[PDB]
Amino acid sequence: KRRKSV
Amino acid sequence: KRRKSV
Amino acid sequence: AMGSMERASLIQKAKLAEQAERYEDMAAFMKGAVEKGEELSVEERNLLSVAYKNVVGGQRAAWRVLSSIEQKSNEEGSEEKGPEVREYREKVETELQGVCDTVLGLLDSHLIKEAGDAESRVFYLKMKGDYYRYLAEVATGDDKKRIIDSARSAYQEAMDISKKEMPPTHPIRLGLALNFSVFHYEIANSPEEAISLAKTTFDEAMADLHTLSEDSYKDSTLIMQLLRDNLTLWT
Amino acid sequence: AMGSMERASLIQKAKLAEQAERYEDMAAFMKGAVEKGEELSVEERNLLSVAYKNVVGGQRAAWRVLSSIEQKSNEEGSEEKGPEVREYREKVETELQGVCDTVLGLLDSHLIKEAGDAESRVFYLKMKGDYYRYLAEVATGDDKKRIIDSARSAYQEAMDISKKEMPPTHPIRLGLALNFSVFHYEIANSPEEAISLAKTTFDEAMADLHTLSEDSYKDSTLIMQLLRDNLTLWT
Ligand SMILES: COC[C@@]1(O)CC[C@@H]2/C1=C\[C@@]1(C)CCC(C(C)C)=C1[C@@H](O)[C@H](O)[C@@H]2C
Ligand SMILES: COC[C@@]1(O)CC[C@@H]2/C1=C\[C@@]1(C)CCC(C(C)C)=C1[C@@H](O)[C@H](O)[C@@H]2C
Ligand SMILES: [Mg+2]
Ligand SMILES: [Mg+2]
Ligand SMILES: [Mg+2]
Ligand SMILES: [Mg+2]
Repeated sequence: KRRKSV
Repeated sequence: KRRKSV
Repeated sequence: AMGSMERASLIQKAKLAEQAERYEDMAAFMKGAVEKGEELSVEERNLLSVAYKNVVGGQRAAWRVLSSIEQKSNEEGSEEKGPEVREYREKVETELQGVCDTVLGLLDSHLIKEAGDAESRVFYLKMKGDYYRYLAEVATGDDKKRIIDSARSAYQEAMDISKKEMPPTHPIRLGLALNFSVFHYEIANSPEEAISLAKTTFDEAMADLHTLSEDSYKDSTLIMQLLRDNLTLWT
Repeated sequence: AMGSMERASLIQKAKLAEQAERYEDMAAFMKGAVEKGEELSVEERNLLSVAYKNVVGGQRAAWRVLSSIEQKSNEEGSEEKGPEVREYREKVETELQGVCDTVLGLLDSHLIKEAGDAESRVFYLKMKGDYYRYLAEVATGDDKKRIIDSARSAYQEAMDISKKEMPPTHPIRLGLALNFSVFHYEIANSPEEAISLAKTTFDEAMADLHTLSEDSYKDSTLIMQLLRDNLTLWT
């Protein structure tokens, strides 16, 4: 589970 | 469903 | 380069390249459109950001694969395999830096300076922070602190304008906060600040959801869920 | 171009590029290795085929997206949107043709002529048929029949050697038959021949599975399942 960016 | 090639 | 194609044709082509998942082409078409010198519309700024985010996201994922190999080759008991892993990680790194530099150049010549509305100015400053952050992910030398500080300064200016000029539920504000929080967590060694920022942002957005239409609600809750995914991962 | 890098370094890099899903780099590293002029090992021929199959598979999928858009733009009641869709489909088409031409050139200079063992000769001729077939997927003019016939002739020579020199379960034989059957079905307008070839190939392989080790069995049954998937789709 990789941290989210947008 | 697309036909298979390899 | 794309100098002889009409701006509208470049835009039309960028949309076709996106449909075709041809993100390098999409980015080059958008670069040509920016280079026409006119400001970008909302939809056009989105296309520009999507194109480069995909290109650089492919390069970053490859760099991480190669970095991890290179690190394993440097552990005790690993056979020397020669310079190839390092050389090829460097090659991918250099290409990734060149893409960051291209985007940063477009922002500096002359997207940011002509962006007067909050929604445009914050968008481009968030991009500036994001591409300095990708440079920081690979930085290892003399300039690393300054690259980190450039990412910080850009995100901070975007935070300050977004706080003053945009509602707490605005997707640009939420995405900016999400990314600045990631910057804090993994670039600036400030996991507390990253957590605090994601929490405060999520909570302030929750409290303003009541003002929104169904479509705006869906837009904002989508990025809020990304803030929550990080908080869940980090706490 | 890759002329100054050692052949083994090119091979090592191609394997790293595959791990990193950098298939364009992988293909260029393999092209450089072929250009060193030494024959390829089994594993190296596999790398060469994987690299280009992925590159061209990305271009073909994009071309199909763009082709379908272009066709919809040409139906009754569609707004004229100008030349952009056609131009951009042409651009992707030209790049795809250039990749086919590069591979066909590597095969002709001088992979095929130096390949003496059945496993190498059939492999490269199957590649020759596959890349002429990708050229045929986009061909619309004077040369289309000749391009189709080039694909046919290459597959046929590979079929003839494979029948004589390889067991019916050999993965190369099975993959060759799978692709030549696709060629018949969708390029040469011979769905009966495509079906007949996939069926006969599958059945002859079934009958020889008993000779195989567990690992060889798994290898052969995997491609046999592809023959079955096509027969299921086409019947
Ligand atoms: C520069 O920052 C760009 C961005 O990260 C800030 C938030 C988000 C951005 C990118 C993108 C164009 C891609 C992902 C989304 C989604 C959330 C679909 C969008 C838009 O649809 C949003 O309205 C919004 C502009
Ligand atoms: C030129 O034709 C190449 C090919 O289509 C002929 C059959 C198959 C080929 C490609 C590839 C390298 C990629 C997919 C597979 C799989 C079936 C895993 C392999 C090998 O592992 C097989 O042993 C075998 C050589
Ligand atoms: Mg050892
Ligand atoms: Mg302005
Ligand atoms: Mg109309
Ligand atoms: Mg030989």
